[PDB]
Amino acid sequence: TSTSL
Amino acid sequence: HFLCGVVEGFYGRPWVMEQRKELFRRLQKWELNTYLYAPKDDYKHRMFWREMYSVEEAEQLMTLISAAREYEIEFIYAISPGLDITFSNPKEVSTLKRKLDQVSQFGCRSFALLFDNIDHNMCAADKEVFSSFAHAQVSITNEIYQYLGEPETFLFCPTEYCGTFCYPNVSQSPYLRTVGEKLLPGIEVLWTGPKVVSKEIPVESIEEVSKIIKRAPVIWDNIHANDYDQKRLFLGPYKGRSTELIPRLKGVLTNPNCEFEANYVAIHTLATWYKSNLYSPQMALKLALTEWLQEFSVTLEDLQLLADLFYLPYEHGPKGAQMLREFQWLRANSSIEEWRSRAAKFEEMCGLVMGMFTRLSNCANRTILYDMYSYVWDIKSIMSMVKSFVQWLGCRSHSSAQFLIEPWAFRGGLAGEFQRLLP
Amino acid sequence: HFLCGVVEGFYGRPWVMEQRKELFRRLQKWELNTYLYAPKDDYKHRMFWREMYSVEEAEQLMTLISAAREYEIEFIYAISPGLDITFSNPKEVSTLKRKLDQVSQFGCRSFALLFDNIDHNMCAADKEVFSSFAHAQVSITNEIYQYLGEPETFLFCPTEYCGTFCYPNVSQSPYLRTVGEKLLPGIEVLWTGPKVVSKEIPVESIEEVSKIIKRAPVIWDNIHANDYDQKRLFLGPYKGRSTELIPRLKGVLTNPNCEFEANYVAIHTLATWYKYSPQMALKLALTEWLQEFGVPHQYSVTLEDLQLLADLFYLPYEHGPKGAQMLREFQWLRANSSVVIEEWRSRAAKFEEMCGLVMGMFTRLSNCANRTILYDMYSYVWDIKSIMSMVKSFVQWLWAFRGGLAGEFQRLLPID
Ligand SMILES: *[C@@H]1O[C@H](CO)[C@@H](O)[C@H](O)[C@H]1NC(C)=O
Ligand SMILES: *[C@@H]1O[C@H](CO)[C@@H](O)[C@H](O)[C@H]1NC(C)=O
Repeated sequence: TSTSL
Repeated sequence: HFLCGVVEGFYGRPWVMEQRKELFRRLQKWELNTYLYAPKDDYKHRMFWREMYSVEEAEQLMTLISAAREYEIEFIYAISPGLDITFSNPKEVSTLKRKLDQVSQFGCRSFALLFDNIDHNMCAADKEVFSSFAHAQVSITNEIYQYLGEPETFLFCPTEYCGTFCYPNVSQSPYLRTVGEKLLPGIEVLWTGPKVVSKEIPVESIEEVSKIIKRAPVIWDNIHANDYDQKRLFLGPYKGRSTELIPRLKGVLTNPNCEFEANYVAIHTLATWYKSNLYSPQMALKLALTEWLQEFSVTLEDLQLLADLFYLPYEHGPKGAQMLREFQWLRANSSIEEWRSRAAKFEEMCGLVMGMFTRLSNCANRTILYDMYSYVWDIKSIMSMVKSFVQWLGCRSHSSAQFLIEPWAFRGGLAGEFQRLLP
Repeated sequence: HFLCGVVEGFYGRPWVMEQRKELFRRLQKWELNTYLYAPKDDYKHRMFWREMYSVEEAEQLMTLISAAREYEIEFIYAISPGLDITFSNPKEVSTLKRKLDQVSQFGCRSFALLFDNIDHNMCAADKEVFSSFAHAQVSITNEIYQYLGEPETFLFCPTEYCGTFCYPNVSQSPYLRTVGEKLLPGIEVLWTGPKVVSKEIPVESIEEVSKIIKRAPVIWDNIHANDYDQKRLFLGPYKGRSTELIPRLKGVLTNPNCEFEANYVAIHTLATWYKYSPQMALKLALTEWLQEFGVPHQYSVTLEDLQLLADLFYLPYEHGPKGAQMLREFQWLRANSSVVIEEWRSRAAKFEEMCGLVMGMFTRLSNCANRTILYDMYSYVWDIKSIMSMVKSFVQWLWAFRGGLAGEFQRLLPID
């Protein structure tokens, strides 16, 4: 995953 | 009109206007056509996407879009509402247009909507008006596409944007199925390879993708991206991408190292392979490094070594890999007499790294030094500890003084300590 | 008077002019007085030290020195020539004076000569003219002192600038004895303590060093310096220096993190010490810092977060309590993974919430309005965030090219 939240 | 160049699309300190001018001037020297503005942590691009540019921010963007035309680089402006947009609510839709309107009036003809890396489900409100998640995005992407008078280039980055990320596979994915069929023929689709950071892009994988997307997709290429590992930098050649791909793709935009001046080799080698439609990585590199050397006191050998020490996310260079085998051999076979012989030549290979650091630091192009400083410093001090260790292993038949006689002996801070506990 | 402030004295990217001016505002605000301009990789300071400032550089530098005076901060200009300078050659010596003069006409009235981290021995030409190494430096320092009209602040920095660097020990050192005896009564001597990065600077060590250089030293403090490790940042309080060092010293000048904005705790608390409990000074410093992080203005980050940041990136010999604690808890879990009584499930839970708080810290920090501060700390906060994520999920299970090449050698060294 590259990122989030 | 096939799209090739840079996306400034990483997490972190974004580039400043002056760096992006020099970027345009470079894209032109080497015949690339495009620049996608999408830096994750320029707050108005993503975190506060609804907010309009202030007065002085506007002055900047316009002067930017200018120098783009002045160099005839095409400038695509991205926006990322993914995090918290409500797709069904019309005030939400309208703020997006008002924002896209503001930038349209800066001189901007080309646009993009990105939807990478968002929580995959919706709000209570959205799950009514819309069947699936993929429905919502395409509805807004289309709607927007219309509004802007259906612009010349216009990209869409899907939530599922690489092979790994497709549920359950590429071929029979509800999300991917929906996009190919519903999203407008004039809208391009960004794709990143089999993985987020693809080692290689098989021609069969992209042919495969073109299946479900119903288009030749645009590659967001993460080959030289370094935003995900503090210690890592990528001065290797554009590689693992078959020359045979140019026919089958609408474009490739390279998402490169955060450190601007490190990106010479990454963009050059992209540019040489843009031509040629085999193509040779080993040779493109040799070309880039000789041309690069003109900017900097440092020898070509130094740069050859430097690129070898920071090569590619799956591959070290020749000199770097060789140093690794050599130290691996030496550490393994302790105690007829090839060891002393090889430890001597290894202690010399280390000295050539110290040498490369000395010459870089005495050099005249300080913008280049500073961008890479902390990377070269790290490698030099590590080799210097490695060299000093090999000596210790060797001067050991006549001593049993243990390997410590200062906190740059115990590295990494807290993060380092947590890491050494994982397998 | 006693010198307390900052030395910009590290390897790497030097601070820019718009940053240094901001430094000046804050030194004044916090009632500190001095700024030692020594940035190792700002060429013309060390590397091309002979070369004089251009038309445009001259304008930039002057504007800066103006701002020092405007803010009642003493500006000391340092030069590090001892790399390849020939001591006896008058071409060099006259090239030094001419360099110094030029900044003098920039408005500058205080100076330093730095001889740190340079080969112990001279060329034959100078092996002739001067008796020992010490003798050579003393001789030239003294001259440039008089040449400039013996000014109010003049600093000299030894090659044996710390305890461990002294031959063979501090008290009986050839080099220190020659500096102490023969360097002019009016010049001050820089000193970093027991080690390059001194964990403590105890009183007796200062009595020991003062005796052989026959003056009170100026501490060049590296407690917060971070130029020597890519993954390290120090946001803990000034610690390990007794306030009874003050009577025994001419100054403390702190050589702080490379990322400008990360120096808020490090400078605030040094000030606090200058007027002591490290824990209380951190609380004072973090509380004031919090105000610099906003939410951006919109026409459509908590104190507990800062404390978690500081604890995670604390001091070079010690983690902050929250940091140390998570590290403790993870070690206990990792040890008793065999046990799947189950107090473990109860503890894995509170650990996962601790990990949770690291993510939360990063998310909020990334929304804040002050992007100068965010950018300066980005890659550090990102790194701790990625690792705690992997630690969280590995804890629940109960990167091969990570660090690149450097990382791969580092895992083969055994000191790791
Ligand atoms: C995911 O990862 C890359 C590399 O870390 C990051 O630069 C990029 O912004 C994210 N999104 C896409 C489409 O690559
Ligand atoms: C030696 O060490 C510090 C920390 O690496 C470095 O910044 C400084 O320039 C050098 N000199 C002195 C006097 O500390």
